Amino acid sequence: AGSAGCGQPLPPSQPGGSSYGVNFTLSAGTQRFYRIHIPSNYNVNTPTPLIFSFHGRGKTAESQEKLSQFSNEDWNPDAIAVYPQGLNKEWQGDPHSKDVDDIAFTMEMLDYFQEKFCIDSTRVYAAGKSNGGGFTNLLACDPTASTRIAAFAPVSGAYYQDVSEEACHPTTVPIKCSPGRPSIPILEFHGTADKTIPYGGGGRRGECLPSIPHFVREWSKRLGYGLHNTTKELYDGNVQEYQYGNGDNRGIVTHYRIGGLGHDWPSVRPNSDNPNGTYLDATPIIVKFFKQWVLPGS
Ligand SMILES: *[C@@H]1O[C@H](CO)[C@@H](O)[C@H](O)[C@H]1NC(C)=O
Ligand SMILES: *[C@@H]1O[C@H](CO)[C@@H](O)[C@H](O)[C@H]1NC(C)=O
Repeated sequence: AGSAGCGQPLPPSQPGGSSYGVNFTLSAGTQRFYRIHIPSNYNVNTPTPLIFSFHGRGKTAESQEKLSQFSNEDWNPDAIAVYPQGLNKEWQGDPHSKDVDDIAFTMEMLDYFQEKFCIDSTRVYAAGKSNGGGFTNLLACDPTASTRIAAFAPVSGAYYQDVSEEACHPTTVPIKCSPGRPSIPILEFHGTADKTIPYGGGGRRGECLPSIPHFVREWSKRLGYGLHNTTKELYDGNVQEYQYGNGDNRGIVTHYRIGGLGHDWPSVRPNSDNPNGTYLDATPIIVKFFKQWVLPGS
């Protein structure tokens, strides 16, 4: 479904250029910032997909664009890419983020993009690294945002639960989540050697992180009746791909476990996270995943 902005010309200092930085003031008055990349094939009459990519704690929109490579037209030819900036270089959900409504920021950003661009409102996506992956999950866990965003790709996400380290049991801790629709697509990447946001979860900064299998299981549990899974060994079995599904919706929840990888956006080439490279590039996999899943009618 093409948005109201269809037919409108691009903002006049923006068509396939370097990303552009924009100040944007929310209804209630906080001035926020994002960088936006317009695909070189953008047409003002063609409903266009949109990807939000949320940076890690202490990082920036600009650094996240370099890391996540969603402005790379070889990997993402079709979608607008938006890199929002977190206040204090962090996002809602972090133990340090207080009374910052980043969900409202995201929702008002989306409303803006629908107004000014030809957005396909059935193909709006969210991805993020770490704090930004946690925030991606919060979007999926929000009754409203989960009905407006088609699919979600947290990378090494930090799914902080408000439970003390002493009481933290990472394989069973409740994960606070209220999706507004069934069949939410989730793609999660995580390194087994992550020391920052551990694969096995546990106490962190006064709060509690779930184990990543626990996270994955809790999402898949929602697919409910007909639930099945497969495992595949990839890259000579250094990577495991787990897919959950039901009545022929195979992989609606997918997890890549990357053996030996740290707290890193997966890339074959060096990136700002990881100087060595790993077995695979997450971003093409994420783009393909987004393409698999649209927001269903109603
Ligand atoms: C955004 O706002 C700040 C002041 O709040 C200003 O310093 C900055 O240059 C502005 N940037 C753009 C792209 O408008
Ligand atoms: C990169 O490779 C070196 C060995 O050359 C290793 O010591 C280091 O832990 C690696 N770093 C990461 C982030 O994987």
